Amino acid sequence: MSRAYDLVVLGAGSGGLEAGWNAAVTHKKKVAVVDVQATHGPPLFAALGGTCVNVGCVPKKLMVTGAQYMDLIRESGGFGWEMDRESLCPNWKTLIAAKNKVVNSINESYKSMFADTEGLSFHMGFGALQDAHTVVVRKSEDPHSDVLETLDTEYILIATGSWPTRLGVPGDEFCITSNEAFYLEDAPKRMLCVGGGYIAVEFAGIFNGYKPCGGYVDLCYRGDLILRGFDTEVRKSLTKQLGANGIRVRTNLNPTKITKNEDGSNHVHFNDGTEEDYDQVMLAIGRVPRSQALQLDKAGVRTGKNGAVQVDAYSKTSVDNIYAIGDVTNRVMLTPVAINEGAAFVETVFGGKPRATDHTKVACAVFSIPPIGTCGMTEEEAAKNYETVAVYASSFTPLMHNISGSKHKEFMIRIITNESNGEVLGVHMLGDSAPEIIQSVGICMKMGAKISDFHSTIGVHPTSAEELCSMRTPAYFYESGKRVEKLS
Amino acid sequence: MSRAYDLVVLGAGSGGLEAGWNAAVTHKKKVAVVDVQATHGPPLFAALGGTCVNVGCVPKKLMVTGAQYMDLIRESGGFGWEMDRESLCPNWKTLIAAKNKVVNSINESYKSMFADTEGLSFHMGFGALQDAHTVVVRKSEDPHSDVLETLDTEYILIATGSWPTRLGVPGDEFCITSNEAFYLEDAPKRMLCVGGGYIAVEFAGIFNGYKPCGGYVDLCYRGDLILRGFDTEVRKSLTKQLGANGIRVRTNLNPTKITKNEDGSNHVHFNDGTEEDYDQVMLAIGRVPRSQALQLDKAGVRTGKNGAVQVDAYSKTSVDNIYAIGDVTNRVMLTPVAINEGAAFVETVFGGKPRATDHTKVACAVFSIPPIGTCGMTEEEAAKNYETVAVYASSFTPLMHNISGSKHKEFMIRIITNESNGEVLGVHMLGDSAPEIIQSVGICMKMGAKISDFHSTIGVHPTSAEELCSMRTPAYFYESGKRVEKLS
Ligand SMILES: Cc1cc2nc3c(=O)[nH]c(=O)nc-3n(C[C@H](O)[C@H](O)[C@H](O)COP(=O)(O)OP(=O)(O)OC[C@H]3O[C@@H](n4cnc5c(N)ncnc54)[C@H](O)[C@@H]3O)c2cc1C
Ligand SMILES: Cc1cc2nc3c(=O)[nH]c(=O)nc-3n(C[C@H](O)[C@H](O)[C@H](O)COP(=O)(O)OP(=O)(O)OC[C@H]3O[C@@H](n4cnc5c(N)ncnc54)[C@H](O)[C@@H]3O)c2cc1C
Ligand SMILES: NC(=O)C1=CN([C@@H]2O[C@H](COP(=O)(O)OP(=O)(O)OC[C@H]3O[C@@H](n4cnc5c(N)ncnc54)[C@H](OP(=O)(O)O)[C@@H]3O)[C@@H](O)[C@H]2O)C=CC1
Ligand SMILES: NC(=O)C1=CN([C@@H]2O[C@H](COP(=O)(O)OP(=O)(O)OC[C@H]3O[C@@H](n4cnc5c(N)ncnc54)[C@H](OP(=O)(O)O)[C@@H]3O)[C@@H](O)[C@H]2O)C=CC1
Ligand SMILES: CC(=O)OC[C@H]1O[C@@H](S)[C@H](OC(C)=O)[C@@H](OC(C)=O)[C@@H]1OC(C)=O
Ligand SMILES: CC(=O)OC[C@H]1O[C@@H](S)[C@H](OC(C)=O)[C@@H](OC(C)=O)[C@@H]1OC(C)=O
Ligand SMILES: [Au+]
Ligand SMILES: [Au+]
Ligand SMILES: [Cl-]
Ligand SMILES: [Cl-]
Repeated sequence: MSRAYDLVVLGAGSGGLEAGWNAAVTHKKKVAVVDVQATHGPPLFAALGGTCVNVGCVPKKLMVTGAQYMDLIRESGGFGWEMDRESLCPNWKTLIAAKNKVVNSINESYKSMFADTEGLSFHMGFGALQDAHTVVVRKSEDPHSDVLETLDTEYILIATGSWPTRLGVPGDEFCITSNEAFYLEDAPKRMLCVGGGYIAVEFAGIFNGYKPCGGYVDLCYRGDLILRGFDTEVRKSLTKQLGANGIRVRTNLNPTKITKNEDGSNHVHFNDGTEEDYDQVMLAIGRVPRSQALQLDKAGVRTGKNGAVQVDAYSKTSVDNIYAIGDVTNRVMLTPVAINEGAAFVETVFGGKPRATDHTKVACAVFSIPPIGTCGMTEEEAAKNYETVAVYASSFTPLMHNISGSKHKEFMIRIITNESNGEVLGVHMLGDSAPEIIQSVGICMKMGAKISDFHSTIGVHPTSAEELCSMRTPAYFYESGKRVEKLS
Repeated sequence: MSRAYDLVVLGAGSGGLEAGWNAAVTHKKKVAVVDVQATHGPPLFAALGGTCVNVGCVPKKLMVTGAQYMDLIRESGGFGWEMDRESLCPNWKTLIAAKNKVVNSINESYKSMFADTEGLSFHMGFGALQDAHTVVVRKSEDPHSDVLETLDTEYILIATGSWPTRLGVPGDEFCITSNEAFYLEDAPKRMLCVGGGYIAVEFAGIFNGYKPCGGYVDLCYRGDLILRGFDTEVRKSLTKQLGANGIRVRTNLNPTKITKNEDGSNHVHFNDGTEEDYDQVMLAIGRVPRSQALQLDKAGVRTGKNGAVQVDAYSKTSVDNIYAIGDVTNRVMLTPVAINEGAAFVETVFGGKPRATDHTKVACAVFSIPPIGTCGMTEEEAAKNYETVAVYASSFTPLMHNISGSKHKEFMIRIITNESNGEVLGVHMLGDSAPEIIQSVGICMKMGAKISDFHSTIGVHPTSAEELCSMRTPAYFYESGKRVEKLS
């Protein structure tokens, strides 16, 4: 035994890298980190850093911040900020230009992390399994390419994450995804986002901000309400608010056929049976784990829900030394989760003392033109398996939007409790500054929190978050199944 | 006894009104709410609403929001928002114009409250005490003027709040205050705010945003560091950042003589001995309780430190039926505190079950050009009477300012724990979205929270608040009163 490296991690993921680093620094165990490429890039999108660092949270938040200005610039007019708002649109190129330079820069600190750190080592290629202790490195995903390295390790961590799901439709390959969206030469005039998940709604916002003068953004979705799995009142108020911001939402609609045109712009055949014309078309269908190529089969690693890696709560797979974290497992697909998954794994096997990642009560956010922030349970799901549930609601129009002209920017809070307990089971927020608020909310919730905590804390009185403490009288109840304002 | 009015409240304060409204609605007791005037007013500044509804938190924040846009307009350019950069300045008039129409509107919904609510009654004039059950109403503060109404009550509540503290100096009456600041006909070019308190810093920001082209805002302060009583590191970083935003701060400097000029502009004599010219000069020296005029002497209400009303923990005074809340008591000068104070008082006497306002660990905020949010103890005060105390720090440049060209806008978090306990005793924050964050933080600290509770909560990962859960290693220790790193 006594193998070449202690850990081979497939993928320099938000969690991959977190795992690798900690093992090599806090434990000195030699780590080899495999990944596809040096810096973020259009040929093969996800690089050293993660589907989050390179083509996710970083460039996303940047672009959403850029798109936010559009509203903000119009808004300041009411604040006596007079300027020529005559048909003023943004320059897409200068944004990506300055985006690339910031991401590129991040990949530069990463390279220079490996140079500085010992135990750690970056290996560029496409990693695959040979068996229990051998990781092969090839120059193509194609398993008949050149063998580049062959790494002999104690433990294997799989953090290859997730990938855009296409839809089985003629013309599919004319559609761009979250990946390609980022590196578009030019801003789309006629824009069609396709889907109802995070990426759909968030990107809907961006292109809407960065539409060239006169452009539009339609949003289509298979079902009747966007963002399945959110406070069904938050979902509605956002769909309305996207409207008021210029994004034409479209429920119970799906394309079936796509064909390219004379000037290159894309033509679309819909469910209702219409034909429309769009420069671009993006698909936010979802994300399948990236495990097709890994040959888990040849090492006996459990592959189920379209390739999701079977793991236990300590991230251990069907073999006792190979592990997987983040999107490839397909439980909770977020950056700070895989980060936690990676640190848990580090402490579990190298840290001596085990620890399991707590998936219950994780606060997350949606970065749409008005941002959403939830933590915990929906009404639907709390009344599902809880006996008596109270629902508190409160929706107010921030004092600044009377002047700004955006009287449609209703900020919204929803709290879901256990009537038997007082226990806060879910909190849902829509409006500006929500993703910040919710983060501390989830500190209270994973701590175990009761509404009799929430309201009995003195406020910070010119803010939005202070309205959490103003909720005593419930809006209505859910009695073992059905809404009611019950008695006896 | 069967006295006419159950409760007379002197002053429709944020707390006064709250207490008034509560008694009348939840307990149906007849309440009469005396106050000076109808809507927010440039002759007698406060009104039906409170010193923060009328000449505080509302008009303040609107203006701060307005001033904020200056940065945001410059910043957007780096996001491809090309415009007429050409030294365009704000229009002060259209701001106050929209400000009044928004405040003025709030008082219109207040008059309509009184018309609609039963037991409640607004009485206009300057209130005073005759004895323990008799409130007199005069048309002037002058106790020699006309007797307007004489009100017979079971209970009296003093909620007259606070007033600008002037400085005993020649030229004093040439200065404007927080009150007069709001109604200035025109935007000041040559601006001097005086002092280093909440008001000073926040208003420094506003005029700095709302300076005409070429204008400058100087800040002077008696001592050597602004904002006595905040995390001594936060204070520094803010004093720096104000510099970067264009406000020339000045320490150990104090005016001595002010004289009015030929063109109207005001001339100033300083401590260092210089002479400088300013269009305006604001004094943020503080706020003494407004109890001089009340005639407590007659009714036997205890009057001590600058007239502040002596009260017990249940807000009760020297007499068994006269109460005082808010800024007049001088315990904790905030809107949501007096609200809580009033709310508790209502329960204390009319609500049957007494209850005391919890002054320990109240989160508050400062609405400066970068906003501050703190809750709990300073660095110095924990090491004062706590055995062994840890300090965690973290200062990061939010990912967006790499593009916005505001590389000076450092976000800051400081957590202060009880090393023995692990208990979070104080959290301090500087940066955009701070005040929103801090609010829920304070829900954690009246709940009792540990740094273990903090970091072990999963994050919301593109945000600023999530860096609360990124703090495991202390920066340095305070062992029984000294900056230290270990025990031996
Ligand atoms: C557009 C977008 C925006 C997002 N925004 C947010 C957000 O704001 N907040 C948030 O919390 N989450 C966000 N996420 C989710 C987040 O990106 C993921 O949940 C998280 O990054 C998963 O990380 P991971 O540890 O599984 O590995 P990943 O971060 O997904 O990285 C996987 C790595 O493995 C590499 N790899 C793939 N195949 C191989 C192989 N053949 N051999 C070697 N290496 C390989 C890839 O190149 C990549 O570098 C976003 C996702 C997307 C797509
Ligand atoms: C510029 C400024 C900005 C502020 N911003 C904030 C903020 O952002 N957030 C925050 O939490 N706090 C803020 N405050 C503090 C806040 O104003 C107070 O803490 C709070 O409003 C005090 O309320 P109160 O209950 O004591 O009564 P007040 O709100 O002070 O109301 C007192 C009322 O009594 C009336 N009155 C006075 N004398 C008499 C008498 N002769 N007879 C009858 N009536 C009388 C007055 O007209 C007034 O309407 C700010 C204060 C100022 C000055
Ligand atoms: N925290 C953050 O800010 C972000 C996190 N992420 C993470 O990455 C993941 C990326 O997945 P994402 O692409 O956003 O989508 P999701 O996984 O959120 O869901 C897919 C959406 O598209 C709809 N859909 C699915 N299949 C089809 C189809 N064949 N035809 C039409 N519509 C279909 C689904 O409808 P239905 O309800 O019927 O299934 C659903 O509403 C997210 O789930 C999240 O975990 C991504 C972006 C931002
Ligand atoms: N929550 C919010 O957003 C706001 C809350 N408020 C509340 O209302 C109160 C208003 O008081 P504020 O005016 O802001 O200031 P403060 O009452 O907080 O303190 C006064 C400041 O001015 C300095 N000072 C005092 N006297 C003199 C003098 N004679 N000459 C020169 N300098 C002097 C003091 O220095 P030193 O430190 O040496 O004593 C101190 O820095 C605050 O205490 C706060 O509770 C006010 C505004 C906003
Ligand atoms: C009449 C009306 O619609 O309310 C508008 C605002 O009035 C002021 S008193 C407060 O402003 C702020 C920013 O705190 C807040 O009031 C409360 C309810 O405390 C309301 O805003 C908010 C946070 O709801
Ligand atoms: C070394 C550096 O300063 O930047 C690294 C950034 O990497 C990305 S992964 C994160 O971005 C964001 C905005 O969440 C955040 O990472 C962490 C530390 O969680 C850092 O951003 C920042 C400063 O917050
Ligand atoms: Au991220
Ligand atoms: Au207020
Ligand atoms: Cl990341
Ligand atoms: Cl208020």
